[PDB]
Order: sequence, then structure tokens, then C-alpha cells
Amino acid sequence: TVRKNQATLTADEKRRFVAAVLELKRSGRYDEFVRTHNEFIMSDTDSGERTGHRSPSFLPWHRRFLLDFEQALQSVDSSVTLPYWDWSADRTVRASLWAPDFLGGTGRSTDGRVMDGPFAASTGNWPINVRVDSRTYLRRSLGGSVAELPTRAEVESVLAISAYDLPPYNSASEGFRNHLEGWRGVNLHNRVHVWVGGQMATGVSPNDPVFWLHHAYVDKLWAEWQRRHPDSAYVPTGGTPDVVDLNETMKPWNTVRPADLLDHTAYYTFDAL
Amino acid sequence: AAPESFDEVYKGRRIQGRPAHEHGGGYEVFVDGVQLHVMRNADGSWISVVSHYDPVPTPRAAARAAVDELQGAPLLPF
Ligand SMILES: [Cu+2]
Ligand SMILES: [Cu+2]
Repeated sequence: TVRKNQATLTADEKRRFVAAVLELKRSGRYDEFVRTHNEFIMSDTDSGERTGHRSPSFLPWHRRFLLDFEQALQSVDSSVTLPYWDWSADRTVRASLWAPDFLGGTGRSTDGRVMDGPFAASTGNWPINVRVDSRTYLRRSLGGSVAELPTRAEVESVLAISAYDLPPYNSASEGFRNHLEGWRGVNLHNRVHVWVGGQMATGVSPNDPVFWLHHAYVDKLWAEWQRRHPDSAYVPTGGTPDVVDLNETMKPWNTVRPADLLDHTAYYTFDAL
Repeated sequence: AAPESFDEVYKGRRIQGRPAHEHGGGYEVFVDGVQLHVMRNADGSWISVVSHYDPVPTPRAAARAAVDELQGAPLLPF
């Protein structure tokens, strides 16, 4: 399994990816990924149990969640793998990512509705079902709520941080995980959600297929961090209330630990690392 | 200490806040009587399920950002 930069996909790979995503949506499987993500987004708290984000397990949790999604795509078309979006490089609304043959573009100004590409509500193929309000159409406002995506230089400043995570292991932490997540510092992952706008800025963000490509690049940055810091590893390593330690299992699967997910090469490689 | 309660009409919608699969929230917000899930971060900022990734200083600011995002749409119960 090779995860490739979205920008590099051939026309045929884009076609097959889009078709597999639309079939997961048609069959009902897609929306349960949105529902699982939302359940953790709303339940993880800085003062209590926290697993899928604002916590050291943000990275291994999303690595397994993305492997579940990729495996579902592969059950529809075994040639498809999850591409990643390097938002530090492909940083404008004119990027090929946002072309009508791939994810479609920004939303119109009146109601944010995406009007082109395979996921536009007008196609009849992308109902927004798992939602927090009456609107049932995909929305985006690319660059609307924040002016710029992160730059390579900003990403490097986070990749340089040696500690994986630090007590109190939440949105107040110093360290790599919380700077990549973005609750502190120059802000990488959260800022991308805000930049896309629409459902990506909400607690039902997998409603936009870009979710997966964003998180596949965040996953790649974890892998790059590891190669920058072969001497540094996941923390905590045992006995931490409310937080997933290295060898504890993670909800919802219950049968996998952070330790089982540190080495991505057991499951896929990247086009370049 | 919890923030104070609030009640106003913002952009034509009633927003209310009060101290009290989703967390057990110390504070509740409603938009036209429908509960909006909100959450407090360790630094004292707030977010909501309508705008989760952009912290704002208060639960009233989270309620107002939600009304801004909704563009008139009714909220659905969570
Ligand atoms: Cu995310
Ligand atoms: Cu070395």
C-alpha cells in the first residue's frame, strides 16, 4: 500500500478514489465514520477521558481510524489507497485538489454550498446525513475564516520539537503532538480545518472527503517527526489517568494500542518520506 | 467558577447560556431553545460542535459564532 500525494495522482487514480468514496457513501458505511469521529470530538475533554484528540493518542487514534477507512475503500476497489494533502505546498484555492474532477471547489458566497465536483449536493450523490443543523449540502469557505494555510517553514518549526507530548497531555501541552494538532503555537492541524470551513470546521468534519487527505498528511508528519527524532517516542508510558498510555488499548476498537501503531510501515509506505 | 448565564437575541436568534457519546458539560448553551454542544479548553477558551477548531473567549462568543455559522439554519438536537 503506497499513500501518494494527492497532487500526483493520475486521472485514473482520481476517478477510482472518487468512485470508491461515493460507493461507501451510497452503502451507508461512510456516515458511520462521520458518526464515530463526532462521538469522540464531543466527548474528549481536557479534564477527563480523552482519546481521539487533545491528547497524545490523537496521532495513533487517527492512524487507525484512517486505516479503517482505507480498508473500507479497498473493499470497494482494491487498487485505491488514501492520498494525502500537503497543505504547506498546495496552498491556494486554485490547487488541483479543488478541481471539479477531484474534490470540487469552494462554496458559493450566499450559503457556502459547494457547486461543483463529485460531492456537490446537486449531484444527488453526497447527502449530509450526520449533522448538527438542518442543512444537508456540502459547504466550504476556502480561506474564509483564516487567511493562510501553514507554510513549510512553520511545519519545520513543529517537526523540530523533540518531545512527543508532555504533561498535562491535553490542549495546554508543550511538545510535538499539541503543536501539530495546533491548540498551541503557530497551529497546523486545527488551522487547516478552519481554513477549509463548512463542515470541516465543525464536529462532523469527515463529512467533507478532504478530511481524510488532511489527516493522511498529518499522519505523514508524525512519520517525518519520527525520522527526525529516532531517540524520542510516544508518551506517556504507563499509569496516566484519562489518557491512553503506550501499551493501553484505545476505544472504539479496544484491541489495538498506541504501541501497535507507531510504525506505519507495517501497514503502508509513502511515496516519499 | 462557571461563567455567568446570558440571554440575548443575536442576529435574530435567541441565544442562552447557563451553568449546568458527548462529554458532561459544566455549561449549557441553547440556540432558539435547541441545545448547542459546547466545550471549555484548559486555557479558558470555548468551542462548539458548530465551530470546533477555532477557540473563542466565552460561551456567549461560542453561541454567537454558532449563529454566524448557521446562516439561519435550525440547529438539530445532538
Ligand atoms: Cu482533524
Ligand atoms: Cu541521527
